[PDB]
Amino acid sequence: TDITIYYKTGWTHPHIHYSLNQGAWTTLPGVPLTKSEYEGYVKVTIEAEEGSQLRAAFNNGSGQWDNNQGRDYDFSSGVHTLADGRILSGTPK
Ligand SMILES: OC[C@H]1O[C@H](O[C@H]2[C@H](O)[C@@H](O)[C@@H](O[C@H]3[C@H](O)[C@@H](O)[C@@H](O[C@H]4[C@H](O)[C@@H](O)[C@@H](O[C@H]5[C@H](O)[C@@H](O)[C@@H](O)O[C@@H]5CO)O[C@@H]4CO)O[C@@H]3CO)O[C@@H]2CO)[C@H](O)[C@@H](O)[C@@H]1O
Repeated sequence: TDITIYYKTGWTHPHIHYSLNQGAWTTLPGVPLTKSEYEGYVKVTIEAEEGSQLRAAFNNGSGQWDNNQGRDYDFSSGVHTLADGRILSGTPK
């Protein structure tokens, strides 16, 4: 149901800035990701109803962005890890 994301990064104030099910975009720079139980990863869990989808781009809280070469990243309900351009399900590998 909720969208949970693990994101690999060295940035110290990483943010995910997203639009949930095609609605309003978050206010910039977005929602900050918290330090995770996995070396080099941060995590956020975005609350969402069944069958939800978000569009996201990630940033350092300041304008260095990771936006999947301008296309942004898509996520569905469930857990995912974004590592170096690539989404995989579940928690970090
Ligand atoms: O509101 C209309 C708009 O909404 C959605 O945009 C969202 C983006 O898809 C999402 O990535 C995020 O955008 C970030 C972006 O990732 C980050 O790189 C930075 O953007 C830079 C551009 O990369 C840069 O090229 C330049 O942008 C120019 C753009 O090239 C030109 O084509 C024209 O559109 O003017 C743009 C800006 O005036 O500068 C910006 C920095 O100013 O920052 C972006 C966030 O500020 O967030 C967007 C929502 O905030 C839609 O998906 C998008 O297609 C729609 O047009």
